[PDB]
Amino acid sequence: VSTSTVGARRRRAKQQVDDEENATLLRLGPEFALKQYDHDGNEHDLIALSLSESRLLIREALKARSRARNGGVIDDDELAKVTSGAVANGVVKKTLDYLNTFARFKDEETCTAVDQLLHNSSDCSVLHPFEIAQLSSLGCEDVDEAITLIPSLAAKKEVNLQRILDELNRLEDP
Amino acid sequence: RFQAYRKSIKNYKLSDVDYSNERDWIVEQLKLEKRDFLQHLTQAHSSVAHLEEKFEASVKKIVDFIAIESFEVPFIWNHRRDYALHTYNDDSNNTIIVKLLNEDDLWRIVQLDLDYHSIHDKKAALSSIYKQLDLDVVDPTYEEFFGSARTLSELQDIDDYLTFNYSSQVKNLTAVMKRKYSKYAIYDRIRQDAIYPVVQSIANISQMRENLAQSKRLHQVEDPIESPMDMIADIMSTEKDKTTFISSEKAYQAVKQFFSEQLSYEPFIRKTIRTAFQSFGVINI
Amino acid sequence: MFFLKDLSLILTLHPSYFGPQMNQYLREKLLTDVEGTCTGQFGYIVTVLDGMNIDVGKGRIIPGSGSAEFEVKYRAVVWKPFKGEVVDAIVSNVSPIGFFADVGPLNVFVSTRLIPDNLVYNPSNSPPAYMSNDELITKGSKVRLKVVGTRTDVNEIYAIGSIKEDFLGAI
Amino acid sequence: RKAAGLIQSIQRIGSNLVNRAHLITEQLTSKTVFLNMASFVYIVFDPDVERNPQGEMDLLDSTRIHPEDYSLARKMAADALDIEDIDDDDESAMRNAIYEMVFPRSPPKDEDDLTFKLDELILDDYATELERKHQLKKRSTLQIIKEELQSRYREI
Repeated sequence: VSTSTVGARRRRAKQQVDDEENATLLRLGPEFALKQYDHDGNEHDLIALSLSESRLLIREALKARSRARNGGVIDDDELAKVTSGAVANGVVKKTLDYLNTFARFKDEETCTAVDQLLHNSSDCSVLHPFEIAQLSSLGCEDVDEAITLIPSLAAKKEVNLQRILDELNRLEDP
Repeated sequence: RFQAYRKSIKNYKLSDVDYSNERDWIVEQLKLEKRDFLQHLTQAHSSVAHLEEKFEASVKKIVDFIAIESFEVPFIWNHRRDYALHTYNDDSNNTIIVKLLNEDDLWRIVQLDLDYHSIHDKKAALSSIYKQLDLDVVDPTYEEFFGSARTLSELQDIDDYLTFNYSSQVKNLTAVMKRKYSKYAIYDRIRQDAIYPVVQSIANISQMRENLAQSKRLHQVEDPIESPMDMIADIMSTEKDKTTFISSEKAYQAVKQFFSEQLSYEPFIRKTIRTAFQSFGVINI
Repeated sequence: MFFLKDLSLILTLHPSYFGPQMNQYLREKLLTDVEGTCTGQFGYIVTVLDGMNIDVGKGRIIPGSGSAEFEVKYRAVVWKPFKGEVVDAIVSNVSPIGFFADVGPLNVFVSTRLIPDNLVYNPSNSPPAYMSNDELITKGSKVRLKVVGTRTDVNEIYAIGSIKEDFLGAI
Repeated sequence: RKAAGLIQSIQRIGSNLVNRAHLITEQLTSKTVFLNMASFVYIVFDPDVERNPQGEMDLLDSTRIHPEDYSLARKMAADALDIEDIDDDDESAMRNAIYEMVFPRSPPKDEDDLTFKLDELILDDYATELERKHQLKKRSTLQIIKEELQSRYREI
């Protein structure tokens, strides 16, 4: 139904192996490529979202819509009930339940610090945004465990993986 | 049919002690289920003494047939129904037949023997776990609740109690590595911390268990000479090196939650609540 | 995995709605028709950012049918699983053929052939579960699984998980 | 699976089964399976083939009486005939006694068949004797045997 900003893609003869979806190989397909275009056609990077960032964004947008619908005058159940559509209500309920029951960072400032650490780091300047989201989401504790769960980080050995993991564990609220 | 029933059952041939325990458990299960039938039979045929004893004997014989001799239900009903009915004579010496069981009861026998064969492995696993614990003093609660253990829920309660009160020992025995977080790590830290003596001083565990089992006061819970906040703060100040807590209120909350966990993992409270709910509970929607 | 995407929708409006409240009505129609839907190409659209300030542009009158056609561009949060990805889950059902878990709106089915052998299914347990000596996974239990395959339907996505590798199973 | 294998073995051996004992002798089954299924499977007896006493097709094979109780059925038949010459171990005489009782060569002068005379036997005495001799509660079994002799496979 909804159409992406990427169009064309007409017939050719060559066939490529970087077309199939694969998280381990970091092949996310054309619609999830590293380079995207906005409504103005300017350069844009793929925007991944960790569960903390996703929860913050969904809560902010939902509460903004709820405030707007009431003339600009917190509960997840009420917030889900704000939306229209029984199937939409169920889907947003399930997403909210997942995010709440696996929220590593429920505070705006903790998520901001985590994003700053995972973005401004010299080692992380090469890290793929999908890798960053996976690291902030799965909450791994060990370099070996992270490498096993994320095969992409195995080839990136120029990363201070263990100390970054310890920093995330520190930032994680016990 | 028996092969299909026993396909999931890896170990079927029980020992003689296990066999007798299975027979007793099956008899008790039938008595619980057929309580109305047994009561009506006893009330109507009150003249005959120990009709239910003959019922237990017949149930034991039927279980013997099905297990040892591998007899299907219709064969038993067509050629061994003499055991299933007790012919007594009244005051007039008229031969009166008493249908103690029906074919549906034989199907119930098969289902119950399968159920006990299933739970036998679980009870053996709990016994092996307890033996691996190798307690210096045999826990009276363990013995008391294991002797009366009939349902797998009670076995799970035993497992929870043993794991909670021997979390360090159980973790060591597991060690005797996937970094799974032990849910009892906080309680182990409390045990290692200097505030654990305060938790002892709240109430004696053995005295609490004796009082609860007796259902009446055998000992009086002695109140410590200083308030919980007083003792917590004093120990925190005198053991700042070892007290992992930050504030006295945090230690107070940790002590309260540890006491709540201790009370929750007590098998007797769970058993009493379960009996009360099963007896007098209601259903609301 | 969650993402931010710039999506576009074609909205057709009947002439009976050609009133002053046309723009707001288009906004709520877009919200009702996009929020919660499931497209195989993108996955699941969960929310639309800035839902009350979306530009709709000028609608074009379809020749011969009167209805106006609007091109609506918006930014939305989208979740889509990928092959070979390890995510958290909550078990929703236990069955002899396998157990069903839930990863947000997606329901994932894991067959016994993708489960470690020591986690023998126990139907006698209450509730029935796939349990081992040190592991017990039942309804409501947190599980860490790796998505192996995804099946595309008309407006649904079916994923298959596995716990047979390391750092998987119960968590 | 077991029924398919059994019917295949029977078909390979021949057109029909001779008697219940052949289910064991011809290696058609094991022991417990045979004991369970013994009374529930039967072969239709025919007085036309009964002419030879050496007939392997036992008449009791067309009854609900278990093969393990064929001797008891023979003893009851001898009890009804009131013939004390035959002892408890002359199985050929018991077979001839059943032959006479169920299919007499001379039809009875009255309308009461020799199987009817089984009603005069007291089942309680025989049950008590069996329980004393070998500790067996078989009074219901004796009743079933008497019923089967009175009518072969009455519809239930």
